[PDB]
Amino acid sequence: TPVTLAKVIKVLGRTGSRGGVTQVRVEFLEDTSRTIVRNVKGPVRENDILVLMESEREARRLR
Amino acid sequence: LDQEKYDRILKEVPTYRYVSVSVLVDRLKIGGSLARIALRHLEKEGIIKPISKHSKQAIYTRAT
Amino acid sequence: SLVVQEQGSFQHILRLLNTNVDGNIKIVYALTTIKGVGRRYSNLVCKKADVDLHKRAGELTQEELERIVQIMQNPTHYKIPAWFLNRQNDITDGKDYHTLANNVESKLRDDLERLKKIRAHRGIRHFWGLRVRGQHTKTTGRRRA
Amino acid sequence: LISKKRKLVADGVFYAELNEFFTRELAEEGYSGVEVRVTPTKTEVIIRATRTQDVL
Amino acid sequence: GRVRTKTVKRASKALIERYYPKLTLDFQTNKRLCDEIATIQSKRLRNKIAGYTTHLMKRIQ
Amino acid sequence: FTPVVLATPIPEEVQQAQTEIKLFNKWSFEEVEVKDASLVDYVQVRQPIFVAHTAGRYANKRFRKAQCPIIERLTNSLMMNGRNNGKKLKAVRIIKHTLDIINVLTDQNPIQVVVDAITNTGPREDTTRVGGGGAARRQAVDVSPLRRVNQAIALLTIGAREAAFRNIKTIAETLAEELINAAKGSSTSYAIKKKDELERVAKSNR
Amino acid sequence: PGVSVRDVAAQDFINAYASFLQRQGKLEVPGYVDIVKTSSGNEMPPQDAEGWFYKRAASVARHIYMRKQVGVGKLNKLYGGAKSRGVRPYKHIDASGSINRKVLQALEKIGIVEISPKGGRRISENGQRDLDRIAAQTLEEDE
Amino acid sequence: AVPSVQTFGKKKSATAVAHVKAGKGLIKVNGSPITLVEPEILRFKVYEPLLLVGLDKFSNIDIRVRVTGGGHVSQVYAIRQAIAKGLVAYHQKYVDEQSKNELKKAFTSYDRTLLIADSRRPEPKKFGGKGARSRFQKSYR
Amino acid sequence: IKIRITLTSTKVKQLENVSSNIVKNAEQHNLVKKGPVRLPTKVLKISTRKTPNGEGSKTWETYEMRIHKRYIDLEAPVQIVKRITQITIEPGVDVEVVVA
RNA sequence: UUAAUUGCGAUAACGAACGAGACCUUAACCUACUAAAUAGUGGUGCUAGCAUUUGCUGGUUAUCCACUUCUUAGAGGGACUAUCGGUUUCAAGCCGAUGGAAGUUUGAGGCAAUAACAGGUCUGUGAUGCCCUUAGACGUUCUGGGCCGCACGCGCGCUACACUGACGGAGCCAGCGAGUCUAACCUUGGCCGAGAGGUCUUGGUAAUCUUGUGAAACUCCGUCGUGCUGGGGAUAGAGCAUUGUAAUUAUUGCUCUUCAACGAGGAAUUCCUAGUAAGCGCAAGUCAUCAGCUUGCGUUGAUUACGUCCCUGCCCUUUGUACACAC
Repeated sequence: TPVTLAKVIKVLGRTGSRGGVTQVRVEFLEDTSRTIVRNVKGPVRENDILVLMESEREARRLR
Repeated sequence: LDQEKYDRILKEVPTYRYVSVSVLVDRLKIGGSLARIALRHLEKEGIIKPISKHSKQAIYTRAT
Repeated sequence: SLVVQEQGSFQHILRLLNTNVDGNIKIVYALTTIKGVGRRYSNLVCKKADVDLHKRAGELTQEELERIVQIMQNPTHYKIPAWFLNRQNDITDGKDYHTLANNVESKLRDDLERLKKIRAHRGIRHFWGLRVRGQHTKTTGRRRA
Repeated sequence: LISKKRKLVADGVFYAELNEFFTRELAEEGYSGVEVRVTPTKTEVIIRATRTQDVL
Repeated sequence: GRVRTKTVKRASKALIERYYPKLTLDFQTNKRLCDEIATIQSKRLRNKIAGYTTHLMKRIQ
Repeated sequence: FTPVVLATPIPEEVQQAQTEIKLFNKWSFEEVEVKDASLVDYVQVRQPIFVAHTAGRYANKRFRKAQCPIIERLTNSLMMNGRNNGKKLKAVRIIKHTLDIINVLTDQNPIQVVVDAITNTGPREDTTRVGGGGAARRQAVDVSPLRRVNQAIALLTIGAREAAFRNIKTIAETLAEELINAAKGSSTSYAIKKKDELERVAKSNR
Repeated sequence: PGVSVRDVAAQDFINAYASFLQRQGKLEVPGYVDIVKTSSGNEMPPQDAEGWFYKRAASVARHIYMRKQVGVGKLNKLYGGAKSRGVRPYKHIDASGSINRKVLQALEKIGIVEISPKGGRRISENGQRDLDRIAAQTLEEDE
Repeated sequence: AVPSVQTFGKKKSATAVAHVKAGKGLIKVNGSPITLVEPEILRFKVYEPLLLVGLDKFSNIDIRVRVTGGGHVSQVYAIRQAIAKGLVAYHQKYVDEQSKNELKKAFTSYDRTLLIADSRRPEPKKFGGKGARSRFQKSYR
Repeated sequence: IKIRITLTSTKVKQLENVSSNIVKNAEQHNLVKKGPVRLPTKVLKISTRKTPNGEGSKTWETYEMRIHKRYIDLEAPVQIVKRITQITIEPGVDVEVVVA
């Protein structure tokens, strides 16, 4: 079980056929020039904590 | 309660860091009724101390 | 402090009234297995016997079980009243009776034949295997045959 | 004699007795409505109609 | 569903065109002032109509 | 500890909770540490609750659910199975009962390690399914901060009563061993070997 | 000081009273104590069945205290409970009137209770004294 | 004219009449001490309005509370605020302002319901279901 | 003399008017008196199926109305009850005399 | 953008009407008014207890006095989305934090546009067009059965399938509503019987009496044990009572015995965004009697969103139509 971390700044919109999956812009603290979207199964909003397993591999709109 | 297990009970119950009715049943091959008398006898006898004797679960630990 | 170590008088199996009853359990709930004795009925015979209710079936001296047999044989002369017998006010003599495992099946079968020979409504329903209580078998009670 | 709740509803159905009976009998008389007033001893019933010369 | 209807909107703009210095930026002082110059025959209705005009004094500031 | 009594009999072992080192009514509350950065500001330990029985106005709004203490939220996730819907005082008694069961095995201040028992409970990543229709193509996503506190607290109880069906052991003695299990990453709890199967599709769907 | 039955625990009150009425059994012992279901809503007799008339006598003595007038219909309504009437759901039923009447007659035999004005039963002068006195000694038992 | 104030309190349907007066500081419910509340585990919770500010200033105030209506937790919720509301009333008659504000701040900082009544109230049930939003079980074919 | 008056009705305006008239006459002279005790109104509701048939979705309704009763008691000898015999009765409200 | 042609905006709209909205009721607050032994609070007198040394617990309408805080409704006040900061021609509108009883139209109901179904109804009328019967009448009345019935398939519901349990004890809290007169209701209390139940009386046309409906689910004590067992009461047998002119295919209740399936159930399907679901009980309805049903009421009281149009449907829209009592 490796370790990596980031966090969210602001929410944009939803994805998924049923509208449950949410992708939201995130940011990782050190070396603050780091910014990619990442989908989250649950609910997010501004100033939350992102958490994951791999380092950097984003996804996009779930059809 | 038999006799050959009486010696086992007295020499082995001050070795559980947690003692309870369910714990005695699982790891001693002792029924519920025989566990109730064992825990009430031990709490009255000495050593282990009744930190919380409550309804249906006598929460209990080891005292040395 | 109430603990008694085992001495050797405990027996696994018991043999009462031509029926098989298991031990290692409470005597108040031991006689309930035989046909014709329920939970409340077993409570009264045990209470009237004064045999230290909190006792296992296995640990029992042979001084008490046969007494339970004789008290339950004719309870009415022994102060258990008329409203504790299943066959209260019997249809043959009017006296009170309490059937046992060798009697609940014979008297019920005999009562079935009593109502059978008179061709009354309940007998033919019982003969057909149908409900005689007047319930609804349109949807309930279907997996019987 | 009778509970006020039962007295009032009995008044209401009695009130409904006049409404239909005045409507059914004095329909031609231009019947409009009935105002029922209760009073100790004597009581008065007020009727509304167009051809009042005929209702008398 | 806090969006107002037409009758409150049209009535609201009727006051300020001649009642600018009376529609004070406080709701409590003008929630009953409207009744004195606008004849409203409902306690419930007179509240939101006073509320809408009070809302515009906030933005018109 | 200002030992003053009033004209009603008050046993002074009750006035020691907050006019002292303000610890939970019978357990030390100050040494409570989070072992994961994922669930900061989402477990509402600090402030304390005397009994997790605040029937407050906490669930009407979207994100005011997590502002009650995790102890309070931990109560809620236990009354279900229909038979025990509602009847929350049935739970608050047992959680107050079982919290001393951690404070003996290398005491560790149970509330300190209650949070340590959430680091591996919540799924590290679950795989939401694309619309599709068929083989159910599930592409793996990371999870929200909330769903490692909000449904992970449902993962301590999603089937935790399957070890309480027609068996001798009571409810309160179970979570004690599973508590450190989520703290050490064990191989015999529920919430931490069903985190692993919840992400058996760990690094394949990217 | 100012101790009373109101200031003693309900479980403490019965256990202390259970000892007193079992250590002294002058009052009486009915003939059918061992065959009572205590209500039609019950299913099995109490498993104690050795005393169990002192436990009931203590509770009604407590019930008589902070209440003013209690008739036979008051106890059976309170002492009743739900019964599994077949597959039909639970329903509240009254308790046994005869046992309530017999225990009430027991309280009149000793003299702690008596017939009250406007019906019901009240607290006798001597009954109130003792109920307070035994309430005083049970507090220092745990002291 | 014995120093005395009166307050009240509701949680769901309980009306806890907090009769407050002056005395040696004896606190009881229905004439019974607070060592006997009901559930044996909310006993620490009903002590909350007393301990949050301490028993130091409770030695000269005594409150009578009589409660009726709702379930056991409902009355227990009624006593805590009624004696708390009665405490504010006593601070609203005799003791200085600076002391009063600190206790009131301590009451509300921990939780808001000690001085604010719960506005939640079961609304009437509706036809077409057992409750208001619950509905009968409907079937197709 | 314990003459007591009773006022029962459904609509509220008429019973309010007569009670104010009664208390105004009571206010005249001295007539040491008690104010109008307000009995708690009981809503008389009945649940009825709207449809006369059985076909259609389940639809119930509540048919209810309110009854307000207020009683006023007078305390002095027969001097007052020779002028209060005048009936200030409106449709709806009803009056009744009760003594002792 | 809003639950909403609900609003800003537009362009040839300028304006207006119904509905929604608006209106009313219920649940929320009023220590600001009116008051109340048919609701109460405190004190003063009489009476009992504890320790008595100070106080506490109670009872008392002809023992009075002061008040409406709690319980009542009467007129009213009160939230209107108010303040700031973010989004928007910076307009409607949305979001987060700052008073509170309340910032999902405060919550929910009542009323609830035009228009259609050849939707149900002739078993609701003494209003029914038409046909039929119309005197051994299909009209009325009287006796006995039927509407309950089983080789079978489905839908509403209740017990369930053990320990967050079963059983026996103690503490053990309300609301809606109902209740007799020339008829015989709500039944308090006393006595008898284990119980159902019976007898003698009491009060009530009702905030007063039933009723503080002292209800169950709830907690503290105990017995039990992982055992189709103490779970479970389907299956019957015998006896004891009530209702009714009459109860047999037991109305129903009570006592004893007999103690089967059920072991959390495979496609699909149902209701649900807060006191909501769910659990539990109560009152009312049908009643001479009988709730496993319905309506209302109260109690305990979760998890959890704060969104979407690929399904299940609808709304506006585009376009085609040899159709216009219109697939």
